[PDB]
Amino acid sequence: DSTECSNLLLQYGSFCTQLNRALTGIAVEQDKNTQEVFAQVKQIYKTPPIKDFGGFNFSQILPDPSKSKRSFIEDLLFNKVTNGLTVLPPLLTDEMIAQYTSALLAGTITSGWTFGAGAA
Amino acid sequence: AYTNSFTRGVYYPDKVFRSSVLHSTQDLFLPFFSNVTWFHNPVLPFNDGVYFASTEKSNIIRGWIFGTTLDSKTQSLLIVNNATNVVIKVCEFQFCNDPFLDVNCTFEYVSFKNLREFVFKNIDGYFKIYSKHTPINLVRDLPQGFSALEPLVDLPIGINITRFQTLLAYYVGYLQPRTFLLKYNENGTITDAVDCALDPLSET
Amino acid sequence: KCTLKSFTVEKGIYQTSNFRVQPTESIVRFPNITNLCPFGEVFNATRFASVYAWNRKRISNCVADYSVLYNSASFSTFKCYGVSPTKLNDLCFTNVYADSFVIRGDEVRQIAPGQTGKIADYNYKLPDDFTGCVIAWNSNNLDSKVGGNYNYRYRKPFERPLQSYGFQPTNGVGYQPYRVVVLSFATVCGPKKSTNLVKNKCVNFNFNGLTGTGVLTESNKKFLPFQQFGRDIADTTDAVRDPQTLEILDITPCSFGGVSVITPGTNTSNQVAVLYQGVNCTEVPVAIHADQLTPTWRVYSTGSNVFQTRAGCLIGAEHVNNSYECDIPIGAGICASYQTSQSIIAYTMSLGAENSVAYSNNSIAIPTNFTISVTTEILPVSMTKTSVDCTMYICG
Amino acid sequence: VYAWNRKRISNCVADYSVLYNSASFSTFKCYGVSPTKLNDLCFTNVYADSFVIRGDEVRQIAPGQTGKIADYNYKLPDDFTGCVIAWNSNNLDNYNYRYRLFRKSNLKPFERDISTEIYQAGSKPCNGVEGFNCYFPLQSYGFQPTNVGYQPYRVVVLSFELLHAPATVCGPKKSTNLVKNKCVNFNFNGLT
Amino acid sequence: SALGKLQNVVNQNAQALNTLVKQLSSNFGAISSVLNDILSRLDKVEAEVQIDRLITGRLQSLQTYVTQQLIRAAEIRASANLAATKMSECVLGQSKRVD
Amino acid sequence: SALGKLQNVVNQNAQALNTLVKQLSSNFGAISSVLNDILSRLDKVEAEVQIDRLITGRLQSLQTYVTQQLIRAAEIRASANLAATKMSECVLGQSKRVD
Ligand SMILES: *[C@@H]1O[C@H](CO)[C@@H](O[C@@H]2O[C@H](CO)[C@@H](O)[C@H](O)[C@H]2NC(C)=O)[C@H](O)[C@H]1NC(C)=O
Ligand SMILES: *[C@@H]1O[C@H](CO)[C@@H](O)[C@H](O)[C@H]1NC(C)=O
Ligand SMILES: *[C@@H]1O[C@H](CO)[C@@H](O)[C@H](O)[C@H]1NC(C)=O
Ligand SMILES: *[C@@H]1O[C@H](CO)[C@@H](O)[C@H](O)[C@H]1NC(C)=O
Ligand SMILES: *[C@@H]1O[C@H](CO)[C@@H](O)[C@H](O)[C@H]1NC(C)=O
Ligand SMILES: *[C@@H]1O[C@H](CO)[C@@H](O)[C@H](O)[C@H]1NC(C)=O
Ligand SMILES: *[C@@H]1O[C@H](CO)[C@@H](O)[C@H](O)[C@H]1NC(C)=O
Ligand SMILES: *[C@@H]1O[C@H](CO)[C@@H](O)[C@H](O)[C@H]1NC(C)=O
Ligand SMILES: *[C@@H]1O[C@H](CO)[C@@H](O)[C@H](O)[C@H]1NC(C)=O
Ligand SMILES: *[C@@H]1O[C@H](CO)[C@@H](O)[C@H](O)[C@H]1NC(C)=O
Ligand SMILES: *[C@@H]1O[C@H](CO)[C@@H](O)[C@H](O)[C@H]1NC(C)=O
Repeated sequence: DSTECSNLLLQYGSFCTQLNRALTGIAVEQDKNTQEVFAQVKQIYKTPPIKDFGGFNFSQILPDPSKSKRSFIEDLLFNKVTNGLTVLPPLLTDEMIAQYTSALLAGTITSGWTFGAGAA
Repeated sequence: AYTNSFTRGVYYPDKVFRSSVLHSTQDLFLPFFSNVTWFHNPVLPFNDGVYFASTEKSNIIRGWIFGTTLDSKTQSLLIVNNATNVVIKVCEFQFCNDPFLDVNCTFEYVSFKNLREFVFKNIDGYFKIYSKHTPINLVRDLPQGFSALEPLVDLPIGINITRFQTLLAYYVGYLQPRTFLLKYNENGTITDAVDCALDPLSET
Repeated sequence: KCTLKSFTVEKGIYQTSNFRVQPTESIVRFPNITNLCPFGEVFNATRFASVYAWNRKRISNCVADYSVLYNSASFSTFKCYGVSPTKLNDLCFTNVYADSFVIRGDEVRQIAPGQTGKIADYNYKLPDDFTGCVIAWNSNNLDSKVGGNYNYRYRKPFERPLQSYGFQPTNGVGYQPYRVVVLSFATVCGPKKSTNLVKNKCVNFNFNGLTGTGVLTESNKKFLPFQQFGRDIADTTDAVRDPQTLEILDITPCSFGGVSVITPGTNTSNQVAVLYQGVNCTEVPVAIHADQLTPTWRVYSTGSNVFQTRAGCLIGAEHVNNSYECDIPIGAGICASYQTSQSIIAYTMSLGAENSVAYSNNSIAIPTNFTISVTTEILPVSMTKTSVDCTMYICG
Repeated sequence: VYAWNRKRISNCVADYSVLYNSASFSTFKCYGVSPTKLNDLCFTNVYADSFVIRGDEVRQIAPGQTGKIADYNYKLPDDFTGCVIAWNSNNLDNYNYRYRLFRKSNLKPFERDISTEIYQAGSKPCNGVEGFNCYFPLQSYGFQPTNVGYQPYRVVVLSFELLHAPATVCGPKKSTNLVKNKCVNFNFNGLT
Repeated sequence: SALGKLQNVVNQNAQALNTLVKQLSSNFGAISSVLNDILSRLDKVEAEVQIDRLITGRLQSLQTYVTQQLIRAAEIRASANLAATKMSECVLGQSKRVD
Repeated sequence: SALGKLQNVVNQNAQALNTLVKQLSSNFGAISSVLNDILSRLDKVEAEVQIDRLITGRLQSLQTYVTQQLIRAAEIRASANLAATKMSECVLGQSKRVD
């Protein structure tokens, strides 16, 4: 915010704009990547109250209201990873990502591959 | 005769609070594990700047004289502790080399069981003093451990120095341009350091 | 429209400008004024030596209150050969040399710079181009005893000619000898200004020559007694000690962030909504044109509808408790859309319909029919092939 | 220097080589153009600004310079296109040559000011009459043959206008026939 | 609106060339951005100081374009390899690879 | 050490931003890196000659950062396309593709 400097900066033209245009393309792509990966599933499936999966025990990987919706293992993973310049929020919050991983997992347990090929 | 510096002689390089951080800086520093001359007075070169220490609890060591001649002609530092105060002057007399008992001045200023340690350097026309006082057990070599010296005094006096002497157990070592990594704790004190040139691990 | 260099805008969110909270006032802090220059004693003295042997002194980095010499109109004379006494109080003497006695004879005004005469060239020296000003007090008040210059010999200022002098003891500083507090150019420097201190407001600041802008705040940071300011991991200054009362302030950068305009396409409406990225809505009604200028722009600042979101302060859109597919994205689960009598709404996006699959240990669902489905997929395969003659582009 | 005189120059052929080759001139510094090239160009207006100063002051006549002349009498704009010309004029030496010694603030580029108010460097509110460090603002050079930086020097500044406006003062170059459809080198009014 | 991927490729090439042209209007700190002004107004030694500012700015303008075209071409190649793979596996065969 | 890939994304973003901030303090051959010094210590033409070095250095530093982020983003996109493919074939199906 020096005035004399900010006048001299005009002599260079479109450089302090194609920088913002380039970074904006990167910023939008990070929201696209997150949607390409997690948003496979069209409906938010959720597991039944009963847990009679033939002896298999998914309680470590399913959601838990005592753990945000994150599973027990998702809580390990979220603990083990640790100006003129601004950092912008993602479009999807961690609670929305956790609902997609829940929906994918609950479909997979209850309905095989069929929730990808059609209705579960 | 010689003794080891170990890791003594680090000092706060600037008047700045850095906390819970490692900071890298280049200055005139005493090199780690370098040799240090020991004495029980003689006249000594000042070089680029001095580290000084002594075993003291008595004020046998009344202070220092500094200059180019350090006598008889030209403006020269006299630094003294006389128990009434620490006292400083820049005079040019042919005054006595040991004016104490049987144990021009255009600037002037006033303010064993233990060791007292000091650093003297002279940069951009300012003469700068850093210091510490501590208990000791070993007296015949510098005690192995860590302690950062802090600024006392910072005087605009512009005088040239190449030589100095003690006013009558004491030690002298010389600063060199080196890069150090300094560990500032949560309360803004330096608590550890690495001399980056010392060995391949310190460099790493 | 100017951001996109066009009079048509398609549906989207466009960053157009940067919001930046302005410094509301300027603050200065320096240590308490002390160790003033002693030479005012020479101006207040009742006598001085003659121009053949004017006494002399030197400044010792003492505080030169030179603006007080602008008030020295109690002198019988004055002279200058450079900058004004206000400029001297705004500066410092590059050389220490200072007055202690009087000029006399034809050189009588040499208590001040800009003088001329024999004594003014040496034994009461005061150059015709010495970089300052001074007052002079006559033999009737300060420059001499009752013998005047006639008792002696005459033709920095008022300090160190051989001719027998003759300037009168009773005269003003032109006809009599003259003497005063004076000097000519780190040797002696002007007094440090200061102001009162403000907290929790964006200000411009100076502390001990550390300068910047920020919201100053009280803090618990434990500086050591000799430490005057503190630094960030990236070395930026972020805390300071107030030199007049030694408490530790914490310095916060004044709020800034991108301004983004949410719009439907200009076919649908000229209505828009505005997002201040990362700002907290209480910190708007501040700074740029969007608050300052017109009803039409400050409708998107100072009222209408205002809504804090995790992405920033959003203005001119209506919050809704329903949830929908994301039309225009904002951030942190928020989206906006134009809806029906019509306005822009803002809402939390919906991931999809909720469903519980009817699972049990002995139930299966089998399809009894099918549909063939034909689906489109599109991929780019090649760019426009280009060649640039760089000599023709660069040198024409 | 306070009554510095501007003459507009227009509707002519010119020859700047006559000026540049004259032995009369002690300086001929040009800004935004080279003195050799002036005879190839054509300008939308020319203005000549002229006054007398002491010889040492000539160095202040530049864009971005500082001092009493620039502060209180005559200053060039920061992108000035033109030439500064000066010479000793000892035959003029004389106490008529007023300049301004002090001002309430520095004057603007190509500004001019007749004001005669008593300014105050001492603390007294002198209110239009002189006294202890307060003074009448126009005073004059003591031009005498006894003076080198104090000697009288005559000054001219040529200011050139390069607008989209029509060509109006041209160097001594000659026009030719307006060829069409061929690949040609061309020059219209200095647009090569 | 279905062909947004293909129309985007055309738009990016147009904006890159139009930006590369518009930088010829910029001064880069020379007395003019038009090269014949410098060559007509200034004699040889003075002119080089101005021309080297324009050479420096125009060369950095062109290096910026070529670098972003190299990155943009690699993104299109990753799409062309996928399209070639979809043609071999989907058109010339029948694929069991889900979605 | 299990999550080294995700921790490296965090570290690379922080390292890049920290370096872009530290380059504010460099001289690039100018009289100072603190802009008010150049403005206050010098006459207008000398200040403008000195400031253009800081503008050049900071502008070159910022183009260096954005180019590095463009290349780093293409690497992350190539991994997001692999994760979208893994989810489609492995979670929503049963892939016969070895390893
Ligand atoms: C599913 O497995 C979990 C552990 O993976 C079982 O829960 C743990 O059971 C032991 C013994 O009762 C306890 O010490 C742990 O504290 C339990 N953990 C939690 C989080 O409760 C769970 O009981 C198993 N359920 C079924 C139906 O097999
Ligand atoms: C330096 O230190 C070594 C031991 O590290 C010692 O043997 C040697 O005598 C010392 N030399 C000098 C010149 O102090
Ligand atoms: C000791 O210092 C004080 C001032 O601190 C001084 O008055 C006194 O004369 C000094 N005495 C000697 C013997 O140095
Ligand atoms: C001042 O300088 C002279 C030599 O010029 C020297 O003899 C004298 O001792 C000095 N005075 C003081 C107070 O140091
Ligand atoms: C101080 O020493 C330098 C050389 O190191 C010399 O140029 C200078 O003249 C000396 N000044 C005095 C006052 O001795
Ligand atoms: C740091 O300061 C706190 C008080 O602020 C004190 O309680 C603590 O003991 C100090 N710790 C160290 C290591 O200095
Ligand atoms: C506006 O409407 C026209 C048809 O009336 C259409 O061709 C054009 O693409 C629309 N523009 C936008 C920005 O949607
Ligand atoms: C500054 O002076 C005031 C009294 O004028 C006093 O209250 C304050 O404590 C002083 N501060 C310092 C650091 O001396
Ligand atoms: C800043 O936002 C938070 C909620 O995100 C709120 O508690 C706080 O009061 C806001 N600050 C101001 C000054 O309104
Ligand atoms: C929206 O929900 C909030 C609580 O989240 C409630 O206070 C408010 O009245 C609701 N508004 C409408 C229009 O239903
Ligand atoms: C199967 O679906 C088609 C429409 O897709 C319908 O015409 C046909 O009658 C259906 N057959 C049965 C047996 O449901």
